[PDB]
Amino acid sequence: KLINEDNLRLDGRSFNELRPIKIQAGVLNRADGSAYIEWGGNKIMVGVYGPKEAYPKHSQDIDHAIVKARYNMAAFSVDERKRPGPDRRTMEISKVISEALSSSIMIEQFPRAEIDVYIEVLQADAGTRIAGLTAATVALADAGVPMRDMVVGCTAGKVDGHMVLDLSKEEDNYGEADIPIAIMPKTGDIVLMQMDGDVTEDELYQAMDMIFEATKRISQIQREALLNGKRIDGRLPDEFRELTIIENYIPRANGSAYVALGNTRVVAGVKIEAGEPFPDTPDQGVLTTNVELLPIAFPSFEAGPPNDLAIEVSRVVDRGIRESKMISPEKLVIEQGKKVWIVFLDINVLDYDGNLIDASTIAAVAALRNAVVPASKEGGEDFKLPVSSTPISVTMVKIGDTLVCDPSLEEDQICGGRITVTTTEDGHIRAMQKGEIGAFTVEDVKKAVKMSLEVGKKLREKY
Repeated sequence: KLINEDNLRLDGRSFNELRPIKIQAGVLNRADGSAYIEWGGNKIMVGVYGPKEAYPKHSQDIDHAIVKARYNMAAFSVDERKRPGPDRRTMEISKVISEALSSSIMIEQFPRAEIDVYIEVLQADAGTRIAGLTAATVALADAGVPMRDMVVGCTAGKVDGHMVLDLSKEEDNYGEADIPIAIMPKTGDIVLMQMDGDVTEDELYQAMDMIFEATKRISQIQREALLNGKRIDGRLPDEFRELTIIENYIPRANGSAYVALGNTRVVAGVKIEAGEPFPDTPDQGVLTTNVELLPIAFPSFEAGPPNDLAIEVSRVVDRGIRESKMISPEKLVIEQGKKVWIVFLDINVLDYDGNLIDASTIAAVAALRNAVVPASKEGGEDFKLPVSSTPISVTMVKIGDTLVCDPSLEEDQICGGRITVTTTEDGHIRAMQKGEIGAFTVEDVKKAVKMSLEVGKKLREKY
């Protein structure tokens, strides 16, 4: 019925209680280093190769080594058989774990080198990315790769009003929030952080403290496993660039919006069509998001162009729309369990001048407000698509000692490390995403949360 009954969880744990965690180094013969980890229902093998010369020589870098973490899921690792090979989700995980490890590995010691980290999840519970990352640290040590700290992390979240630790798959699927965080323990700087769902500033700060406390026991399992006042433009730090929104830019779609954010220009388009719902969720419609980093937008684009970035943007934008519950996907049922409304949100980037995530969010929100779902084709009165909230994403980076928001492209590259905080008009936080190589202090993340709430308020009323 409920996930907690006696203040006791469906598997019997207290609120801040870890699942069983085991770690086992050296298990593999070929890998320079390796680690096997069991974390609740998670079984993950990690192998480490390198450092070695970078292949292909295209990707090579003369300053430092490149950390190529690859996250792969066995076909038999999830509920239903899944086709082998990467998908959008495993590439984003591979990117976000690569970036984290790039902060702890001493990449500068190995110019032109590559360090391969292979994360093979054999059976997945929830929190696989953090278990993989926690075991990668042990694998890298098992291989003798030099590091300046040992990355470790944990999840937390909200389940039936309670903040809990190390969520299960069911708590992830049906709970109110999920918050993966990895840190460098010596300093406590955050090298991985994401957040899905619905949470208050106070709840987010509590979940963080629970995670930070949890890593003390987890860092120990790792060790014993081895023992065996203005910007360059006029803008102030809280100031966005000029915006121009043009709704119904593509009248032949169901909804759309052209957005310019400074010199960053995207147009979002919404195509709503009848389709078959999920066999899991039969009384909910579908929202699928995609953001195209068109070669037209940047000179370097079609070098790389990177898809990693385009996939990351698409997920962070989708996450904000989804977790804000903007769409109200229950009102989009045509024939319960046979026909629902598929809401395609496609965003084409035509000009890139920084802050693609926020510009895309603004476009998405605006385009979803020309709602006009065509109900007249499957019966009907054409009705406006229910809009229940206004999620604003705010993206933030650190220039020197001062946090700014809406970075230009110039600011976007000067400092490694960005953080996106999406909020709704109730002052709840719905999604977060730490990006790029670089760490943030807890204070930075706290200032980020406050700044994003403040400037999102201003944003929402002005547009």
